[PDB]
Amino acid sequence: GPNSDLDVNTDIYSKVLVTAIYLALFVVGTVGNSVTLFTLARKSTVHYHLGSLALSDLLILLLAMPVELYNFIWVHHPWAFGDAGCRGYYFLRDACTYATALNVASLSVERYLAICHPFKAKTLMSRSRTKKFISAIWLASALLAIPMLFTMGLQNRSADGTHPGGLVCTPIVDTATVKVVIQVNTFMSFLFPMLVISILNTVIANKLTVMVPGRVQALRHGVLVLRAVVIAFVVCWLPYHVRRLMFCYISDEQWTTFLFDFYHYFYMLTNALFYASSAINPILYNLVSANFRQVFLSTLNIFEMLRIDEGLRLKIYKDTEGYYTIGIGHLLTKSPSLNAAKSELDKAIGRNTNGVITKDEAEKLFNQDVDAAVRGILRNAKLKPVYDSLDAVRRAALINMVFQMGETGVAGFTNSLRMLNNKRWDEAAVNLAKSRWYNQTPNRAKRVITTFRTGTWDAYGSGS
Amino acid sequence: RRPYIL
Repeated sequence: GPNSDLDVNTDIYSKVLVTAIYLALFVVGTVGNSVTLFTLARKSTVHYHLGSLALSDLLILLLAMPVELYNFIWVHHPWAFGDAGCRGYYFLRDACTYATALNVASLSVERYLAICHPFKAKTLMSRSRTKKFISAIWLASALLAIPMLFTMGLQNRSADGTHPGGLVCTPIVDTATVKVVIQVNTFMSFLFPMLVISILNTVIANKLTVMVPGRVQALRHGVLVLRAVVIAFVVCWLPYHVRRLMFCYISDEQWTTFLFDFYHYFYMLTNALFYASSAINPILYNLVSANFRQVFLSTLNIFEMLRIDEGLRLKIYKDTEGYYTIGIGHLLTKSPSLNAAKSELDKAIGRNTNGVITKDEAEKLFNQDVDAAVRGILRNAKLKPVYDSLDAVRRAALINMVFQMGETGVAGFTNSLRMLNNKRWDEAAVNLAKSRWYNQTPNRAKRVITTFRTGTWDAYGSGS
Repeated sequence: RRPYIL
């Protein structure tokens, strides 16, 4: 036959398996991302990025999966969508690919700022700049896909010069360009976003762990999700860009019937995983938020520690030393004047409180104070290297001290600090337990000392 | 002989 070599040899099982899979991903991903859009619409800046991500993934399924399933899984030749179809389909495939790539990446950069740079995030961001940001990543996505309009194209590969059943869509340009094009795709669609996602997520994950049983269980799944997101990206997208690079980097000299046959099976695997990304993303990225169980499934360390040690009160009290305090250990003033406090409390939040506040207002204060303590530690020579060397749990204990006594108070524990720095847990504990601190607040200090000497939550059985 | 599909 004149096209007989363009025949792809693959098990009919295999073709029936991948099809069943493909369509399974297709409903779950079309529904999930639709329902996601339906859910997000009826609801700071993450909600738009999640929606942008939802679209980009919905489009991968609707634009890429149908033609691939006809023309790449079953009927390999001929290409039944003409030359412009060939150019339009790889363009649109690539565009959505970049959109998802740039969305996932942006979404991580967005949550990096929210949690590690909340000052900027507040003043130097809004829902205007967000939509300016999102416009840019379809604008850019569409831009980056343009090469595909010129490198792809129809071609008659049949042994005879031209026979209608041997037309194929394929890179119809020299390998010096096609290798270059495919390695820009790989770099911008995978590596750049790999570095971004893998780094920032892990940085966010670590910071979030130190920040954060029932009341904070949401945030602890969020951490696991943050790490899951990276594994998900790698596994679903790495084989896809291997196959695209293998396509162009193996020379016609080295190609063999076996390799030819391998590739087309590898195609079934790689692309099935690729479509998985779009299907799971809506579920993975929306897990952390409340209403997950609800919305999709209808369609069928420092906070805890201080919450215990400082407690929570809504009226003004006098702390251990006798100073007017409110909420989660927020010292209002050292004055003995009960009015002077009320004045400073109204100033604090910005309204005539009369010495009483709401839980939201207490938790807003807390975060400002913890921010303050952590900046305190990171900006201090005597505290940064100690903190840097400690694990998530012991870091929190160091913050408990700074929250209680201040940055320059804790800098006074010159040797107890050195000992923690050098993992001499027992010696630190004994020397810490001989302090004025320990005398004033034995219960709290002993829990904090236990935390330093164990690295566990043994002290905080009362946590909720 | 090599793949034409990408």
